[PDB]
Amino acid sequence: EAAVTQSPRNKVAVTGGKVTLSCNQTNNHNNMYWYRQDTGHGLRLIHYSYGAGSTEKGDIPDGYKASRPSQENFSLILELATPSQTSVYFCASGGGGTLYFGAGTRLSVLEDLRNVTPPKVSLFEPSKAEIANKQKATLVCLARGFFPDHVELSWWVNGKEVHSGVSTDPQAYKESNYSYCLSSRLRVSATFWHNPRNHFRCQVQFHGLSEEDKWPEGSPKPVTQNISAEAWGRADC
Amino acid sequence: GPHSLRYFVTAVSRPGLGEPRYMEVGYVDDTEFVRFDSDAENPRYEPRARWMEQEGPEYWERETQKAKGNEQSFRVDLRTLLGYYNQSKGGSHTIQVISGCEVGSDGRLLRGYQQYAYDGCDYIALNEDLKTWTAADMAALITKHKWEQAGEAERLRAYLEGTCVEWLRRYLKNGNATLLRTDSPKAHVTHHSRPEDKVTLRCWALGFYPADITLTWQLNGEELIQDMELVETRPAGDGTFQKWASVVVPLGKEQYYTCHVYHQGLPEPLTLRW
Amino acid sequence: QSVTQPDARVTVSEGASLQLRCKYSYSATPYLFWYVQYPRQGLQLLLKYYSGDPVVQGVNGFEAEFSKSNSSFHLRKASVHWSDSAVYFCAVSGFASALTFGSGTKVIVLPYIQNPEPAVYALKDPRSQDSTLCLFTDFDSQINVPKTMESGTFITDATVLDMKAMDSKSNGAIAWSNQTSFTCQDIFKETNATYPSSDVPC
Amino acid sequence: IQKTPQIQVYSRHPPENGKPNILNCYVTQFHPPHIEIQMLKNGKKIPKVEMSDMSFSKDWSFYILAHTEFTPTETDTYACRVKHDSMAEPKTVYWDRDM
Amino acid sequence: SIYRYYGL
Repeated sequence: EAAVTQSPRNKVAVTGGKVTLSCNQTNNHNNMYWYRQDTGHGLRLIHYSYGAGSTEKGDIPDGYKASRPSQENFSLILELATPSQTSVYFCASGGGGTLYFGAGTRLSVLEDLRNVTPPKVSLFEPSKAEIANKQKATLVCLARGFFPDHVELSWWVNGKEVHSGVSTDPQAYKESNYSYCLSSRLRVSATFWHNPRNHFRCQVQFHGLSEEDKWPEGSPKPVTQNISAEAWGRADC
Repeated sequence: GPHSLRYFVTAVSRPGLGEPRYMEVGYVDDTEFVRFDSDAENPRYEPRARWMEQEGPEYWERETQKAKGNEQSFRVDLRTLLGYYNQSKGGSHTIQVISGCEVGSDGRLLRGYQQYAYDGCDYIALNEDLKTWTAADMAALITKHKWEQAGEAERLRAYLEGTCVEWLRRYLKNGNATLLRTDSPKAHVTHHSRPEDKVTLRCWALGFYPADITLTWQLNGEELIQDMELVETRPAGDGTFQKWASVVVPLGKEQYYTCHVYHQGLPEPLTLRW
Repeated sequence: QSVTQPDARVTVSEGASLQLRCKYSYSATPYLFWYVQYPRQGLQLLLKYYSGDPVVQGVNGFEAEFSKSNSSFHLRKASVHWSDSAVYFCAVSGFASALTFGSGTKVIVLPYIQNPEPAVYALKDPRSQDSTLCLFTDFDSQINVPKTMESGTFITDATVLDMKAMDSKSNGAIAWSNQTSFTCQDIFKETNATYPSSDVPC
Repeated sequence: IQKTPQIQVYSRHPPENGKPNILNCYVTQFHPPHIEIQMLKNGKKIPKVEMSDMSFSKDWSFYILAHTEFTPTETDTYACRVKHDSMAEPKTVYWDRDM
Repeated sequence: SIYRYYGL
């Protein structure tokens, strides 16, 4: 393997909140870190540790509390939350000077919670013209109106995933002040689109709120769920 | 001639008496020139040797923080050992390390060392191949598998093969006027009575720097060694040393005994006779 | 223990040479590193220059030379190729174990097609009649897709695509708009070819 | 683990009553580092006793030098008392003037 | 400058 685990992966909560983003280790490195990636400054260190019982401050410690129980585990604490804290973290180990970073974490510290919204996905079908023109189809997918910008999109053809002929946008472009949109595309041959034995699903993963977590009123709770918008290949004529 | 830069690190646990003592003491030709002490006024790397005054503030703060880091570093090491060794926190223990490199008159690298000693005992050390490990007991092993598998040998060898040397050379350039200066031994013999009409005459070597030095008594030609008296050279107090050797001789035979004094500051060895 | 990447964003034709410049300030010889941040990934290691030889040989045409002379560990390459577009972080490590990163550089690799056919189209959500969607595609990367300054009309910037087909690296810019009546031609104010949503007679 | 310290009592400059001198107590080859070392005149523990920073040889033994400014007088005497977890009974050593 | 030791 040679790597570092960092989960939860995505997490959102209101101010005053208190989460515990953990991290495991399968590489006996003694050292461990917690940096904060934000545009404008790049990675910034908060807390590191030389091993069990060790926790020494970093450059931006206020509001954070690290804890090194066991050589393997290292986790960050945030007793009292704050949207100033909304960001992408990574714990990292490093047996000398060769650091190893982990997947990462999306923590958004919203003030108001019922201010989220699952995505709205919809698969547009290919310009016929495109097909005549270039002999290739291009189903273009666009998702809209979700706030926690924690979403992952993947194309599914006939049951399997497909990474080829895909151009899922980098990150979420804020639609309006409280919702974003992710537009991704796929592009097969015209031969391929034209066979109604093909299945094409565009699906978005959306990390919403916990189960163990309070949702007011009666409307549906914005939990973790996958929204898909399929489409079927049709022959010409 | 060959020179070297070693670093004697040390940290002793203080179960009950606060955060264990940690120290960093460097040496150029076994000449302490700089040190840091966790238990001083305000722990900081400070210039021992006077020629260090030629380094600026950045230097100090730098090593100083480095120290502070290394300090914490071993502090935990202490625990670690206790673990490999299943020891009872209660009592106190110690860690010392030998870091250093040896270069020749050419600039080539003679030898590179890294020696880990726990409670006055060899725990683990870097081979001369500056790439492998030598353990001592179960403990060291756990510390090897782990050590090696972090690229440890590699980064170590860098320092030794390189950093260590950029400095050792630098230091020298600033403290040669000192370092290999010369202080000549001043000898003389002394006759001391003893029963059975015998006598001891001991030969003295006083006021000399460096410290390495051999002295002998001669059977008017032979290696009068097998039956003598010697005393580990000793630090005078003003940077010089002292030492004496001797043995019993029958009266009326004294004058037939020669003492020899060998010291690099001597245009020629010395010959003492009573 | 400081580091400084002078440029936050670089852009260069595919198959060309690369210059990612770093700089630092440390009264000694701090450890130097170069990491790559991809899309949804975690920093990946490319180099580390502890000491000795100022020119490190890291994975995939990536090498950087150290320079105490002008304090710098520039990671350069010869023919950068598409899969290598991303964000690179320079990094030092002196006083203590942790690294110290710089703002980082976002370099981009424009791929090419020996036959660009800058076309535009319209597609519609077969589950919401009237849903308009324009698609710019297969155009020369040397042109910067016009942007927008009107609400209910946004433009995803150029995003590269590639199919399991030889010269299939395609391009993508999406542009939607909810303004009553608005035909692509008006948003793509000035590009090339805007074929009719009018399906070619059977 | 433990190496009984070796002691040496002596002056720095060749003895000579009437004249002010200095008297050292080179204690070495001992471990653990913790050790208690006292200097004294006539058996009455001497006051102002100087102390060098501790160190340690290549074999792991530590070494420390103690010295008292003083002035020799045929009659009175001097000795060094050290204490170390190793040796059961604390050890003292009298200055053998010519040694 | 001295090295920068790594844990046991």
